[PDB]
Amino acid sequence: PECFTANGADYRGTQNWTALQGGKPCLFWNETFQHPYNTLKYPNGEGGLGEHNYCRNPDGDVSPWCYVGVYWKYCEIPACQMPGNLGCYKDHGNPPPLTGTSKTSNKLTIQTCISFCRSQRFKFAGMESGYACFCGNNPDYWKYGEAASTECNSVCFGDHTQPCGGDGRIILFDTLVGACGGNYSAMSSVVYSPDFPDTYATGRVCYWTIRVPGASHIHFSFPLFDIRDSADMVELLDGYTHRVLARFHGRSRPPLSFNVSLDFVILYFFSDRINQAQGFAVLYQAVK
Amino acid sequence: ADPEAFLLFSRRADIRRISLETNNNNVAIPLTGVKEASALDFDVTDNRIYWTDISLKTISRAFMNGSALEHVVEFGLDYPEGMAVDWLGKNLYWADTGTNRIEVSKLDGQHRQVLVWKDLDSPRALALDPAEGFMYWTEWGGKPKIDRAAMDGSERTTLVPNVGRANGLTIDYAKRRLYWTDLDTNLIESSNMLGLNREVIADDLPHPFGLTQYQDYIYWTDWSRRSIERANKTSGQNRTIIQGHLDYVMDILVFHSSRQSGWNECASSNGHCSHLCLAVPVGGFVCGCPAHYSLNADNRTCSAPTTFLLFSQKSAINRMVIDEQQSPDIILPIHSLRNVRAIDYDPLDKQLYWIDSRQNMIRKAQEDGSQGFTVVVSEIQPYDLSIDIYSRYIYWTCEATNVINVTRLDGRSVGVVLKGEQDRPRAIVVNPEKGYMYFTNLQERSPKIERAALDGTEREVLFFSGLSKPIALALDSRLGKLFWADSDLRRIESSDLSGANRIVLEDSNILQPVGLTVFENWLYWIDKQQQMIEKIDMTGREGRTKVQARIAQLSDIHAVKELNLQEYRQHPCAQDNGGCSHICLVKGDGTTRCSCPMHLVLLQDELSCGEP
Amino acid sequence: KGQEGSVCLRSSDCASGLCCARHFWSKICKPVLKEGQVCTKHRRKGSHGLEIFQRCYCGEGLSCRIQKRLHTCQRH
Ligand SMILES: [Ca+2]
Repeated sequence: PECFTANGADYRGTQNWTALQGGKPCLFWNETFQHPYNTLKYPNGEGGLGEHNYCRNPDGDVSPWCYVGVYWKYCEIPACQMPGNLGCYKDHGNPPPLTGTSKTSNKLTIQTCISFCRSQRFKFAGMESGYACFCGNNPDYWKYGEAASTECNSVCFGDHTQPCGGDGRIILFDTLVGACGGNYSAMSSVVYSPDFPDTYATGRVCYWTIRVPGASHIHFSFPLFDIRDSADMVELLDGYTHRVLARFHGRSRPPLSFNVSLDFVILYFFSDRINQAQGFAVLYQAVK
Repeated sequence: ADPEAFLLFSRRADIRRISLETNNNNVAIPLTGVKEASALDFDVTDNRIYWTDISLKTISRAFMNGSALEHVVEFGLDYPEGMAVDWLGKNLYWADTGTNRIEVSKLDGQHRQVLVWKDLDSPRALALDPAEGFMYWTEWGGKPKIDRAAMDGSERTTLVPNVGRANGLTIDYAKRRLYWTDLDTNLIESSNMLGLNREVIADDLPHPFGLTQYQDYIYWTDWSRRSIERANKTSGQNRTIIQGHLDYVMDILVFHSSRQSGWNECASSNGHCSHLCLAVPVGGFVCGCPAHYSLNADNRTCSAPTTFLLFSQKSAINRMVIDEQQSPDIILPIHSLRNVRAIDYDPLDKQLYWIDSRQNMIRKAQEDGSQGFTVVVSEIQPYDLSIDIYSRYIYWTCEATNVINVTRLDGRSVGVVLKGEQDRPRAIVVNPEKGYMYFTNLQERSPKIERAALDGTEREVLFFSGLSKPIALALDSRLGKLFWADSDLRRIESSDLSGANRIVLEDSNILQPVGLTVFENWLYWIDKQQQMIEKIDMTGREGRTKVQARIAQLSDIHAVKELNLQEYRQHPCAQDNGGCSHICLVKGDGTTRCSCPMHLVLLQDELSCGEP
Repeated sequence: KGQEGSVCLRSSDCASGLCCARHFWSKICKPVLKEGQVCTKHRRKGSHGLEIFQRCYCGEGLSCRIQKRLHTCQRH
């Protein structure tokens, strides 16, 4: 996966088309001087801009895009889909994809819908039209069919940097995403900060149990790591002994990746009472 | 005024004030229960601020200190996105995109009148000019435009057609120019007071929304940049951001005395007008009246609508007229209305009566809304009522005790006129001109319509077959016709007051009738599930006509004719109740008796009533 | 099902000649645009997200093209 954010802000891939089928070719960021975003405004490669025409998201909108009175289009990138984001699916009405429960909120985000569905004990959470949340334990949320991720690009009413479905189009999320704690038993999965994809709240103390019976070692990587303060810190603990393996805070970034020869690791997170940030996304990969 | 001009702006949950300086103090106005504030105006003379709430569906006001929080308008509003204060005449103008009406009332709220209703398609912003007597508004239809009219809703005309969704319409009174933001093209344009000499002030703006002006600057709000900015009004340069980090700023305004300057005849003694004083460009002003009221020949005083038709929903009682200009139906502003079941009107005192189904009481109030009074309370469960206008009584049916109980308008009870073990009176309509009453007796297995005298004597079953749910009754005293509607059988039938000549008027494309009333030579009725007011010609000249549609939860409908006071007093129970203590009956030969309820008996006076 | 002005979530909730578009911070059934009527066309990309007064799409066999500045529904 090339994205671990809700809107592909960290996308640095090689797709230079608005869609792989029936799309339009993107313009180069080093020759879009008519427009706001280009290489002259942003030297040092800020926001992933450079001498290329690959899709990017520098402005902080709901999805990656490129220039092409239509002078831009959203990029339908298959790889750019954050682990946890199960996909954009259709909603033809009665019954809905997720049948558990539902609410409406004028301050809705991806997390606030997830936190609502997690609070009612539902595994899946789905946002529609920017403001309508839906919850359920339904295995057939795909019943009406999968839609293109560009069709689920209506802004969340609380946060304009996030996608929250569309007109008869539901973006789904596993309720483990942004939960203050949880158990992980898959070969490979991602663990986000609390309240992701919103900014993590102050005074959080959350811990996630990664345990893969049979794994010789686990390959931890940090595709996203935006922790503000030194008092804020992400810790990896040995599951058996509870010994602190590593400490990562604002003034101590993690590597690209590192191996831990264990089948049982406890990721911890501690948030202070000063400043908030986007958070993190720890992709682990067990090896047998 | 000597205080410096300060900037007010609405922002969803709260309204805040700031100075003209960059990054100066920012304080919220201490208001309570504000959910979604949109439009914004003020009154410097009263030291008051006015705003519209699209979540509450209201137009409120309060002082700068936060005290005197009161809802000025809170009925018949869907999306009041535009609003403005007539400071000279002391009136409150507003525009509603959902209902498609430009309305006006006093600043406190009373005497509401619709100025523009025909040919409106979502009027958004609103800018008044009571010194000159013009009002200007932006329109967000299929073809958006900026129209102009006189402040009495006269002389309507399109000022600039070729424009997008214009917002923040504001008048530069010193140099005589109109300014507005455009949401489609994202620019601030300017033109003179006739919509010519059109110039673009600022084109390179991301999302300019709210707008106002003062001295030699324009102040606008931006959704993209999240800021309140200003610039030179003519040039569009000398640009400075006043405030930042402001999410979803709706409207912006300059609070100063020089903004509300000028003068007209309405500022002096309200132009001697009885209700409303409306400024005009040619002739100074003109005296307006409330909705439906007729302005008298003297061009000052008003009289309430002579003839009108009342129809009630679950949570409101409406009023409509039969005008050539299809004048729009209004919601009567009664605060006491929660769950109405039936309605009836007293044309002598001009007051509205209804049955609250939840609270179980017969309440009273005039069309204004004031002079509220409960006449019957508790067990008692009123179903339907019918007012004897001559004897000053209400004949109503109780679902609890199963009786036709009669009560005075003031409150005190007359007595029960009809009771039985197996009897269940439900629908009720009186005919005191002839001296009879008509009611649906829904007995178990066998429903039936019955006639009786107003004391409960001379009972007889008019119809006992071809019935299932006799739900609503209505009669015409002039032509001598009785009408009833059936819910289950899905039809409206008719006959004479005697019972002969039973004919089915309509029995197709009807689902659930719940009310009947006669207006001139037309039988108006209401359908709950279809959600339509429809009518048919009783003579049979003209066809079936649909009056209105999309009216949810229709309960009861009632026509009101103007009371002929001379012809009223020809009725012998009109004056002194015919000398009777309780019921005043009319004989077949036009002479009056005096009768009593069940529990009383007529005495040797043949007037008073005593117990057996 | 939903009438013009009634609260909706999806366009399926509304009637035949209506679509579900956002007004302020809730969606209501608005009518679909016919030939000649003004349609939405976003200049900036962020203005799509900031739009709280959404118009419906142009009808069957209509495209949101420029007038001959604003855009109107015109045939192909
Ligand atoms: Ca913190």
